[PDB]
Amino acid sequence: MISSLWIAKTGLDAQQTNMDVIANNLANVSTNGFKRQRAVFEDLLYQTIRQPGAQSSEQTTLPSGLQIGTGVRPVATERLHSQGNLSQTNNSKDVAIKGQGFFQVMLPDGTSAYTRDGSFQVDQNGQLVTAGGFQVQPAITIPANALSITIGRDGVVSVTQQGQAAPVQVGQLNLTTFMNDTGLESIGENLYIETQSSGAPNESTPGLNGAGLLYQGYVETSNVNVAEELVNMIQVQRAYEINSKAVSTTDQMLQKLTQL
Amino acid sequence: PSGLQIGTGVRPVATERLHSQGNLSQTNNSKDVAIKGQGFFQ
Amino acid sequence: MISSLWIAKTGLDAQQTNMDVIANNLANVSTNGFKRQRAVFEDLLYQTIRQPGAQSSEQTTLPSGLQIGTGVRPVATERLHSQGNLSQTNNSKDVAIKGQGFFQVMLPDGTSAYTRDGSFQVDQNGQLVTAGGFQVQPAITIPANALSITIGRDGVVSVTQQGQAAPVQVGQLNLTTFMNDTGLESIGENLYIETQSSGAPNESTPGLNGAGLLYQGYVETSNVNVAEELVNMIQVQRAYEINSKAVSTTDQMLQKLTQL
Amino acid sequence: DHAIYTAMGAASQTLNQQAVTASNLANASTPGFRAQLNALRAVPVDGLSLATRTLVTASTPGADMTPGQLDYTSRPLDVALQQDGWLVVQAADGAEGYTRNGNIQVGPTGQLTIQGHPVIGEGGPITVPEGSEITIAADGTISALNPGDPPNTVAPVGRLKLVKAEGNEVQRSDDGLFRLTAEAQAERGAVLAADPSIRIMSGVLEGSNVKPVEAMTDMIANARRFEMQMKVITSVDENEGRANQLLSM
Repeated sequence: MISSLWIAKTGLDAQQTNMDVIANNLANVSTNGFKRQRAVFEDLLYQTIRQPGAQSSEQTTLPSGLQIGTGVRPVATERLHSQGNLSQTNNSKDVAIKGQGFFQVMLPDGTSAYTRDGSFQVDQNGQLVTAGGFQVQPAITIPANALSITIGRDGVVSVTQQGQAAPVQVGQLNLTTFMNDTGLESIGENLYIETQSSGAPNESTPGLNGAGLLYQGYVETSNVNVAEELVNMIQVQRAYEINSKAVSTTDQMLQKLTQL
Repeated sequence: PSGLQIGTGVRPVATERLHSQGNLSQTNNSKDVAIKGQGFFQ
Repeated sequence: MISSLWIAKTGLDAQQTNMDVIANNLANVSTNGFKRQRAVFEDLLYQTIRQPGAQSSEQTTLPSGLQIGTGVRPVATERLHSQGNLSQTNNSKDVAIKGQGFFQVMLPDGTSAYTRDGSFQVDQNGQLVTAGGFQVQPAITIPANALSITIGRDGVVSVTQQGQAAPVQVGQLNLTTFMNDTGLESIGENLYIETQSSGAPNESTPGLNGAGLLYQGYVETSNVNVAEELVNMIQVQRAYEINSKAVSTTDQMLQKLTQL
Repeated sequence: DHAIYTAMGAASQTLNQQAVTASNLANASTPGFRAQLNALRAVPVDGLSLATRTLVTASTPGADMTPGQLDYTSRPLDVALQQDGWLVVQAADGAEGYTRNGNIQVGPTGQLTIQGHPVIGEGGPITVPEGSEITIAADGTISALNPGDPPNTVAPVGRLKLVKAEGNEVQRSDDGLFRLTAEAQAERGAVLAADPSIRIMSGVLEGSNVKPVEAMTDMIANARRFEMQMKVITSVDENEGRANQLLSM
């Protein structure tokens, strides 16, 4: 098969991948802490056919050589870590983050993931969990009869008991920051796992060593700019139509070749 | 003229705060204070 | 490729350039001091093919020769320099211009740019800047602890100090005028640079030698007429469709020609 | 009879043009992509009598150095060059390639890497402290503020070198990176100067300058030319076949 057909095919696949990215990005409005995802493409190695000659410069001459090239392979889907807006849930166990940082979470298989999501609850045993039962680390266990919970601006979580005029300090909810936040491996369920492209996680108390602060009762919103997505949808649709035209033109030329 | 221009975009450069004097509202609270003129509480 | 195809594609190029001009001119409403752009097109040379014969005047004879001509190259993008409306910003360090004139600004590389924009500030050393820190020549250094800043109608800028009953004159803010305002080469960041089509800059205090006065606390708004842009947009879309019809008609002519 | 070869040439070479357009056209929405414009060269066949034939060899004279149009992303370290500007990047083999892709990235260990094979500025590859929080200025200086330090500690950590070169004095090098043409090397030398007049537009990216209008008629004319070549080939072979009856009997 000739190069034109497959080059236009990879153009069509790239536009399809961009549309997949946009559709996922648009479905995840109203997903707390979600980060918009941007597809980044790249060209492929150019097959040179005839090297250019020398510019003799005696007369103005066209510098004609020949390289054809191919392909628009998707090279990345970056994650734009900009701070999203906050929404008031009035929910005491909810929490949002001020600046860089993630919550460390123990997965059932034993590894530690990380989430920018604050819709916490408590299991039947009192441990902090994340809408899916993932324990938050280090484990924070609430007594049975707490009148109220308070998570301060640096994660010092405390409860009030009937009778004590003092909120016994029950735990610390510390953060974790990464050297390259964008490199995280999003495994779904609003959790990322650290990889070689992100570096080892650096754990610290909120507000110290570059980690953000904590806002109790508020949850972070998805930072998806729907105007960007709509205009990108128009772009993707028209680029798809253009590449479809390219495929059609090449196919018609091949038909004319094979008639004789 | 040795060329024309097309240009693009309207990128935002700044959000400047207006540091003027606001009105004063009476709170009848002994502790509360307000500032005439410029200055900040550390 | 026959001449009809390339001529119609010059037409489509021209409509695309006109749409780019309209879109830029449109997006820059709420840009201070912005001057609307108008795309001016010009026809390309006509190739005489068969010179007209002799009009013997014995009868009414059609004067038929044959010259075809080609193309619609864009010849200019005129900057319509007119006094835009004023909007009150209530900022003391802000100023608009009553009539022609440009504030001179020292670019990072050393040359001088010129801006019709009063979104001024003060950096850490008291120097006037232009929303991005470019110093306004000649430098005006506001004292440290001024009670208030005043910029008069002729640029005489003074500050009120604690105790003295006199507005000590701290600087002069003089304007620059050109003999051809339209010829300034726009570079972005609301900046124009002088070129051979504008002549040397002539420096002067406001209100003297044709420079316009200064109005403190107000910003000049863009002189973009959005109704004009909408009507131009309708015209551009229709002309684009007509040219596409020209391309399509020529293409089906060619299809039939190459059938046999 | 040899006419068919010339016609074949045209047909074959037209397909090459198609190929170029396709690669030129799939690469819309590829950041900073430079459209590879193409032309057809007549090739006379100077010979011993009656110079009548010419071939149609396909060629790519260069790239279209027309600045693509900008997308505002507000990302702190997405860079857009002014016209005729280039970011210098340490290529795979190791040499200063030139790109218009300002989609800069930081690794965990602080390597500024426009898509990897990192960026070159004022020295070797630019390195920044790991807690970067990079900001890029208008003339190329790069400042870094560690997240947990007072903001009056944004001392500049590097400079991003930029180079002026366009069109006739730049050619693609079998990667997305451009180099000098070796005709612009007994000139402004092997490694160019920083040209401290090329400006940076921060928070804004540049898209490809793939003009859909000229590509669409590129393809229309290509198809029409191809099937004209097929008609010539058909007539030539039918001529030869009906001719072959001379020699028999």
